[PDB]
Amino acid sequence: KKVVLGKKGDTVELTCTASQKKSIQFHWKNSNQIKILGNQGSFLTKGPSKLNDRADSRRSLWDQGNFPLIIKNLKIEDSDTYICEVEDQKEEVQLLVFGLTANSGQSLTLTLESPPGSSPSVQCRSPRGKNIQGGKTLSVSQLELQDSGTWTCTVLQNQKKVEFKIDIVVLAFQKASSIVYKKEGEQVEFSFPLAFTVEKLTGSGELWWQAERASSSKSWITFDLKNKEVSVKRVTQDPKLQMGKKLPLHLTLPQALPQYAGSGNLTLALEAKTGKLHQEVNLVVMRATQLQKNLTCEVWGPTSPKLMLSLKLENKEAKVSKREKAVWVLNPEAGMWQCLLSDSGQVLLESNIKVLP
Amino acid sequence: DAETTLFCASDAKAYETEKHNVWATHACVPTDPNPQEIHLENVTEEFNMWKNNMVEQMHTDIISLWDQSLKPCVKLTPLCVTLNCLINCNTSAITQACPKVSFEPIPIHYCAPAGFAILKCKDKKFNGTGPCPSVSTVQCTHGIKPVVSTQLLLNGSLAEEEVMIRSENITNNAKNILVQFNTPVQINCTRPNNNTRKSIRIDIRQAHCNVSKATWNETLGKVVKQLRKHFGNNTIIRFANSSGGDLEVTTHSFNCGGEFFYCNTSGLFNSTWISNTSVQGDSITLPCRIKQIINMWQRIGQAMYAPPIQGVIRCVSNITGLILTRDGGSTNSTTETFRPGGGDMRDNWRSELYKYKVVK
Amino acid sequence: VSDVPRDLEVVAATPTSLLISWDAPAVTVHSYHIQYWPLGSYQRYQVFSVPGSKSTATISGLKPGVEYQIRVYAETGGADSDQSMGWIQIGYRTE
Repeated sequence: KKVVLGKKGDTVELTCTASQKKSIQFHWKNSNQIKILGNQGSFLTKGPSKLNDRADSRRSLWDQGNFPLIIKNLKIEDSDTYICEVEDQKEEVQLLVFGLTANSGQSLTLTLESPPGSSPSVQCRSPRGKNIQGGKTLSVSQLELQDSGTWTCTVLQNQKKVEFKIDIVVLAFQKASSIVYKKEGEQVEFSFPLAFTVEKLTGSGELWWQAERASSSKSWITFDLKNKEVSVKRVTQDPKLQMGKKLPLHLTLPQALPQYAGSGNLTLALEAKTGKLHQEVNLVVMRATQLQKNLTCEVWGPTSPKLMLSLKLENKEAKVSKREKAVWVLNPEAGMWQCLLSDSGQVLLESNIKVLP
Repeated sequence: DAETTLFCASDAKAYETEKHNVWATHACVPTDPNPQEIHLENVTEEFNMWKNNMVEQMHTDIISLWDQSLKPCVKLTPLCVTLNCLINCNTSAITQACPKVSFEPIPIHYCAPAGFAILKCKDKKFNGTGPCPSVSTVQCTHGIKPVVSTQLLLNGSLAEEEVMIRSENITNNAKNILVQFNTPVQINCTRPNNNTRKSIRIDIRQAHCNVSKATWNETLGKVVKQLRKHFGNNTIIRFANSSGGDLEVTTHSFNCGGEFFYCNTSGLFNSTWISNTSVQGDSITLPCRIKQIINMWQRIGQAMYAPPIQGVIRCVSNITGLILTRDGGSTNSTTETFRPGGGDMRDNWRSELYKYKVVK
Repeated sequence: VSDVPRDLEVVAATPTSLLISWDAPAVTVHSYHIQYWPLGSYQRYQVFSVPGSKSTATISGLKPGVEYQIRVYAETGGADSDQSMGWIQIGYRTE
């Protein structure tokens, strides 16, 4: 009858019950007709299977009449059909066990461990919401620093599902790119997690930033790291940057503004191994608001030309859309409008405005 | 089929300090001096034996004897609280006086009450849960001793003409196989004095038993002759020791005056078998050991008794039965493993109350 | 040919201890690094090292009923640039 799923390494339980809620003779058998365990009164006698050591049952639950089967430290090789044996009728429970592991920069591979004959589908969404669908093996080719939180993989068989969580960290000074999209006034955060080996090397670094204007070829702070202690050498007057003292490199902008925009370079050198470390960083800033009649949404920073800006209420259609960096509506309609800076597939920056007149 | 109570009837003494004589005097009647066995005609009755409710009564009439005989010093027993699931399950200990009392079984007879009758098969094989034809009615069963033991059924009745095996269902390796012998295999267990050495570093806990090898091989030679009749197909009878568990199951366990002998039975089941022997070629030294912290057979929970007697502990027993399990499976490559089992005392009395049934 | 540990699994656990086993890659392993941290907070990771010849590892000092993530790296000495540092990662939870 019943079907039970399980997470690799978890503990699950196949509950069997009969009519008489007391101590009476019962046992468990697998597909191969091997005794799983036996009982002499209250005490438990061990079954001949190789899972005898790992698998177990609750002696305490004999009062209610329930005859549970417990499998601590579930392995892939446990998926099977099990039979509860009271002489009047046998209840069978079919069991499939899955497991999730991550093999192998800018790309990672995920391998899903599956039992035989299974026909499963595997969704996995990022912390930022990126929805990735796949089969037995999933490959994440292109990663950016923003997509470095906790990823959630939901595995589905025919109708029944099991949920797995796995953390993903993207190394800063590898080829992976860093980009941050903020509307004006939101504080900006940059994190540059380094590989565990380089934490004890010690070194010094700085960040240079360039805005829209060619005047600011270089700027921004300079800092020294020894042991797991981050100490700044010099800080720019215009941004009130806050860098975290603790070892994970944490850098904060109090709030995002258009002048604080443009590509930047972060360079870390270290006397230990003497290898020049570079890092690319971008910040894109949106301002969307209506002054008097006019309604305006514009974006500042280094944006690919391909992407598109639109002003639209999701109820109606886009009142104006152009491939330019600035979009403006004249004598605009009443409603809950939106400004969307967007790629082909997905939206990069969404702002929700509401006009009153 | 009735579900009544049966009054016991044993030949007591009412004068000695023997425990069973004290219990039998307060709740048992004297034995019937003139029994009558009316032989029925051409009748057939489906004598099921594993669903017999009469054995469920004897087991509850013996537990009431052990609570009047061997009072434990510390009776640690579990006790849970009705809380769904951290279930509150705290132990509840009881401290009682522990006087070393005498201990010896006495044959009792379960008799039918007023208005009911007890049937009895008389076939020399009987097969267990199969219908026989020589059904005769009686009013009281034969001599039944309340001996509590594991892996080897002690003192009791022997088979009629041939060693028969009984099991609720074969080939399912869960039900124990009761083997009844047709010849009394003796056993003597002693420790005279000579070992007053209490500890070793900061022996009285040692005893031994002997089995007549020249006599025991005959009875074992007939058991394999019957087991191969059930599996005569490239498979092989291979005995072995226990597969582990509690110390009252891994080894033999019987009692003699509060001495809870835990006899290691590995030099008795180690031999592999075929139509020929693999033992040797008189006095098989069955190493035993008196214990003090036991696991009760009358429910879950440990116990702790008083230290053993100074000396001269003798057990001139018999061996009438044998409890054997079976190890089957898909890895069974033409073999037959019969490890010693037992522990369920209901199975100890089903080997004795198989001939009867209470009918109205 | 990849040089990444495979077949990582939890052999046995206690509310305070994990005992894990993996399988060695193809190339010579100079040492295996065990990096484990609770779910979400990468920053609170703890890492230790065992020599390239041992196949299992004990992990002590764990909290009951807690999700943890376990990553095992392998570093191969014999190849300076022919091969790199790989890792396999799974998750588990103490009772």
